[PDB]
Amino acid sequence: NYDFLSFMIGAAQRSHRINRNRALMVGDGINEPKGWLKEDCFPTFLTLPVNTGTPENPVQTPAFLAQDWRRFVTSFPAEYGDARSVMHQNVFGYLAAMVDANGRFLFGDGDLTFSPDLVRERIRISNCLPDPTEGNTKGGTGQDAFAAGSFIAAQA
Amino acid sequence: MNFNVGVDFPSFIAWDGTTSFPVKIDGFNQFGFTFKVIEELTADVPFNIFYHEASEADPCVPGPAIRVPDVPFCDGVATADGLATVVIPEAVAVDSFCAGSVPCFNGPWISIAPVTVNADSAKVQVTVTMKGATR
Amino acid sequence: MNFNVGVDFPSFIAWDGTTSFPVKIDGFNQFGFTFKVIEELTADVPFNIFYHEASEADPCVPGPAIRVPDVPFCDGVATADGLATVVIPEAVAVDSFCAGSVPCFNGPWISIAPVTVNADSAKVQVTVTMKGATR
Amino acid sequence: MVSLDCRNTCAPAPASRLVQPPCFVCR
Amino acid sequence: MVSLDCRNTCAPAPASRLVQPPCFVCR
Repeated sequence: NYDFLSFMIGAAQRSHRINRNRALMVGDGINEPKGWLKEDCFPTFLTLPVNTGTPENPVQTPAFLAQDWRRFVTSFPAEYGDARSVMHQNVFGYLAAMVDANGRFLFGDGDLTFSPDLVRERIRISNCLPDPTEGNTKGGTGQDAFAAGSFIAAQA
Repeated sequence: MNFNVGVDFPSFIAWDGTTSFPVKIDGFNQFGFTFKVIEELTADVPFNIFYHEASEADPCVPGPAIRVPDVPFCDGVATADGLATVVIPEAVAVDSFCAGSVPCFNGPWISIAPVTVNADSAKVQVTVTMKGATR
Repeated sequence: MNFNVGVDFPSFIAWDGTTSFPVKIDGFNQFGFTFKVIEELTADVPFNIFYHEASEADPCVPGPAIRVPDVPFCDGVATADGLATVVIPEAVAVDSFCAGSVPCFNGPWISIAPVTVNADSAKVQVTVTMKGATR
Repeated sequence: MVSLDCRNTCAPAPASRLVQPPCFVCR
Repeated sequence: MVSLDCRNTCAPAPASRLVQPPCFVCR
């Protein structure tokens, strides 16, 4: 009493879309379309480290800070049309929960409903991209630091 | 009148007679092989076709050699061991050339070498021709 | 898919770094060179373009080398001595290639050799690619 | 005379030239 | 050969896996 043939057609189409989306982003060119993040042709920036220890002992551990994001976003040329950024939801959550010395936020300072819906027109969030935090297990207070060379976000 | 064919169809040495050179086929979407003789042969010389993955330590250096697998066509038998091979017969004269190719790409680098190194093997030359680019 | 490009656009070696090989172009109506550097250079290496013609003893063997003349273009000036030459610049990286071709045919054979055979000349490879078959 | 056409590299950047972003401005 | 079908559990989570939230970002 159910249309199993139509269900299978829909399932096959859904699988095709899901695989195509992973391709064009990470696929290699041997049997799948080559993705931009795998080709790695876009110029890259490298976040500055931090000496978390003492001046007498330079530790130079990796770190990520809000003004690094600000510099990255403001460094894009204005000639190249209208830019849009792509990133991961965990990264957005990490970015939106930073606080200054007085304990108040510094992104969406006075908003009680800050959410990706507000900035949807400049920032695109998809969970298929690499996640530097690895399920909120790195970068926080008391946790192991980030891993050098990790992907954070791309703009183009 | 004349054209700069080297801009659209670059070619690279693959086997100069004493050494094998990896060739990067990643930047081009099609390729082929060209075999030529420089002196009369005495025994059939079989060649092995390989492909290399990217090296672990440096992405711009090829890794270890891996041997290409076979792909049967519509109707036909697969190789005895399932791998690809090429054989240059005796009848080939010094004034002619032979061409071949592989149906599938696999790794980004490609290579070729004789099964054995001897007097007969050193008399052959191999070159790889690329088609239009994609970058 | 990928094709048997060697059937239509064959390539032959011309300078493997130690020896030059005359290449017959009579059967094809276009051609062009292709330079590749296998290791970093130390100084500019200039190349000379020669051409041969059928020998008297055997109509299928090239004769002595003759230096190709120059044909000025409408927006340039002739060379100092009026003969063609090729210069590979110092800035060429190990991971790049160059391509250039002569404007005229002259004889049915051709070859390319360096001005001086030294340690820098061994760092280059030259290949010739045909295009179009008249037979 | 011959004019040589050459392409940047076989790879877009065999070793990608990543660069540190411009340093901090001031206090 | 038989293919078994099994529900995740009679209750959605008899002991609900209430979990701590991700730790707050550094200062």
